[PDB]
Amino acid sequence: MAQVAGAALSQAGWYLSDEGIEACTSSPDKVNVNDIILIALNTDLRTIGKKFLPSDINSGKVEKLEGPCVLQIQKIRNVAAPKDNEESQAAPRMLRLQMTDGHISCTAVEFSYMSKISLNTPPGTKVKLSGIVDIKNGFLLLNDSNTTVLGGEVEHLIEKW
Amino acid sequence: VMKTVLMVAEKPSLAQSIAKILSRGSLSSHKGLNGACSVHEYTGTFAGQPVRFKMTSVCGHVMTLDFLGKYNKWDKVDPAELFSQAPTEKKEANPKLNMVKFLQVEGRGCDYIVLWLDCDKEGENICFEVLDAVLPVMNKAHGGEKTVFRARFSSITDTDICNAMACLGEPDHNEALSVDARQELDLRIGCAFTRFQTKYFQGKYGDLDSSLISFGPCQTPTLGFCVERHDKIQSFKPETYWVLQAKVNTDKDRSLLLDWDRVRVFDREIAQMFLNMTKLEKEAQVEATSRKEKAKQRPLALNTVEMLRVASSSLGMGPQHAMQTAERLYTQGYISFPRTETTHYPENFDLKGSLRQQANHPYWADTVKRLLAEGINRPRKGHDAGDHPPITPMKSATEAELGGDAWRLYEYITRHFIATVSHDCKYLQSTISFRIGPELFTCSGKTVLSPGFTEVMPWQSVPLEESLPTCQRGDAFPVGEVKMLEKQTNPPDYLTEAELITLMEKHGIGTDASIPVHINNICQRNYVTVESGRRLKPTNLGIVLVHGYYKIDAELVLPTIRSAVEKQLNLIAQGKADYRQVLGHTLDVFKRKFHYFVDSIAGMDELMEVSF
DNA sequence: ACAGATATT
Ligand SMILES: [Mn+2]
Repeated sequence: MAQVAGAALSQAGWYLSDEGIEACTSSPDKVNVNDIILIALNTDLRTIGKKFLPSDINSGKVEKLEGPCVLQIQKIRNVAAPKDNEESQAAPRMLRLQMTDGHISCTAVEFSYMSKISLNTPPGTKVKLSGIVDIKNGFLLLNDSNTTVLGGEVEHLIEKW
Repeated sequence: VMKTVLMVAEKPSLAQSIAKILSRGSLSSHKGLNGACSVHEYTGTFAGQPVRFKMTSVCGHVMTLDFLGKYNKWDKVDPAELFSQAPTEKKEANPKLNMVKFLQVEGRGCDYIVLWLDCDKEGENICFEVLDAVLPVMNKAHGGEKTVFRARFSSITDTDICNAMACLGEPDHNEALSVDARQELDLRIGCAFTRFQTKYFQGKYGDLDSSLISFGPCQTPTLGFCVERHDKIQSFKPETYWVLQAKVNTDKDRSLLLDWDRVRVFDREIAQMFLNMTKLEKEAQVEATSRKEKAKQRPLALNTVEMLRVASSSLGMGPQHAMQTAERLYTQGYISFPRTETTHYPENFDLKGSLRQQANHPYWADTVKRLLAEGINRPRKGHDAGDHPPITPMKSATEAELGGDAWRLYEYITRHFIATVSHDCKYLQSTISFRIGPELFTCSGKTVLSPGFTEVMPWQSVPLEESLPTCQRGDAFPVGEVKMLEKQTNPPDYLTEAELITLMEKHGIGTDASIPVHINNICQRNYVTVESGRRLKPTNLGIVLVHGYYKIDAELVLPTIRSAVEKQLNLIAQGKADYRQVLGHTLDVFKRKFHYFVDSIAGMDELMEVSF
């Protein structure tokens, strides 16, 4: 069941270690793919995962990311607004997303309106990137054609002003 | 056989304007004992009998409210005693004008007294003072009858007859007590606080000797506005933001400058990326061109607040100076009443006549003549309030007969009136959207079509741009040097007088005639200083006062407390709430606050010890 | 030495 589960998660786009899957594995030895997807999605990604992104993803000399990939948001900042205001309507909303895979970190820029990732999105929310996605000057480009927001729930973001 | 009739108006101007209308020319010149009023006679019939009319004026507010002579001395009364243990009496304002005895000697006839005073709360106060003065001397009522009547009017041209016959009601003591309660509250709330502060700070700090520290329901929040802007200006950290600007060459050397669709980027690497996607690319396409007709809407009718704001901002005159100049102009008869909050014109207004009067001045002659020939647009509908008509010119004026600040204010008043009567501005807003890679830029321009009120206010004009090229989409304009500009956020500057007046009006602090007085008071008490473009920079005294107030029961400075007290006064006036109960409740609440303040003053003391 | 608000002609 381990091999078929690993293949199913690979197809679905989740890259989780064997120990992470076993931790996400429920009491029965029988594991349902949707059930483990839900359980893992509820948990923080830094504990469970595997090395997906290249070690130099934050240096610019990659320029491409291929295949499905699940990533965890950690901090969202509105670049087009001052740090004091953070909600001014004097600029189109551009979001800088600090994404993690559990081992390294990458930074992504909105580059277009999403209507699915907002400044109220809690850290721990997970996003799936599908198809080829562009990297320029060490920044991921997040158009609406590849970012799918899976509704996450993690206990962070307790204090906000 | 003839029965005497008495009538009282507020100023002898209204006395003339009412007698000449209600008497059909039969008047008299009977200058009174005081030497400042007039008595007018007439013959009529209000209750089916020949009655000899009599009509006079009580100029200004008759009696003021002040403490007894024992408690006015600063060194003999404990300030707290001013809250509840201090009697208060109604003295006669400007006693050299013996108004009370004038009224008493003129009042000898019964069966008729009416009240042609202002139709506001001030008018109710004045009228009940007049009735108090006049009843003890008038003739006794014979059996059951009504002797006291009141007339209500918003104009004195032809409504006066209908008011004289039908609209003969009674005065409203409930609303006439609201102003008395306000006076008593304000006097007791001040006086005591300022006396305590003055006797405390004049015996502890040398540099404050022979200086007055004043607290009031309107002065202190006014200072607090400037102090909070000072807190914001000294509690701001500049932030660096990068704006990407690129230019294109349209035909030969037009050098069209564009601005980025995303107006700013508060990051360095992101801005460098967005430059790297645009720098090395040499062409630029166009995606959308939009030509839209838009209208810059005409100004409303002038009121005192907007007049003061414009005098402070554009003309360069203080609020008290502007108010004094307006009062002087009204006294000479050039303009109308200058303290009015009515941005709406009355239905029966001679707009054509007022505009035709200003048809022989070499600054507005052509515009006024063309406007009268073509037609006049109806003025914008505004917020009427019933307190006198808006400020409008009433007589032709020229540089020779008045000069300086008087002319500089008259010019603005006349131009505002003409602009209100004139047409509306129209301009083409042409926006062109360029694409210089995976990046969008835009360029906007304005082109006037029919200058309306712009022709009479050449400071609301649309700036002259050099037009935009007619692009048909799919162009291939060459680009220039796409540069990443580095900029810093600018800290806010100190409050201007116009902004302070706007805050006063928004929060209800002060009235149409007390805003300049409050601003001048905070300026002369060495709390704020006027600097550059009429900016009110707070001084050390203002900073320490407002900060200490924030530390010590911080609700004596917030603008909301004055609004709450005013709501209580309105509840008094309408009738829902009583008078003595609310008087005592507010007095005791603020007495508790003052007792807290007196023993908590150590915070303000230690906050002042850092300064002088 | 005071509040605020108003102020003929
Ligand atoms: Mn009045």
